[PDB]
Amino acid sequence: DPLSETKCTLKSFTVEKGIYQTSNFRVQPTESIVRFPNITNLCPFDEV
Amino acid sequence: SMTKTSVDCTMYICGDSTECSNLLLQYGSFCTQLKRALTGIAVEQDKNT
Repeated sequence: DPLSETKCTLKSFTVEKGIYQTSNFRVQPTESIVRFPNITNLCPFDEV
Repeated sequence: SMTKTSVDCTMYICGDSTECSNLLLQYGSFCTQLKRALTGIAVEQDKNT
């Protein structure tokens, strides 16, 4: 729990009143998207 | 007072990279020193005002 993280980062079983920065919040990418030019100028294979 | 800044080592030195996490941990407690120093500066700015 966050209090135990505070205890570990302070290395003391009793933490005094205050605010202590324990860890770092981070959001990781949920998805991966790849995009390329839409226009596909079809080479004249069908024509030949 | 100045700008009340703070720095995250594990994101600054490398971003999405997680191998740098392990490579940095072996370096030691430099980043604990950095965070303590910057937090001291921030609290000092609050005290200055």
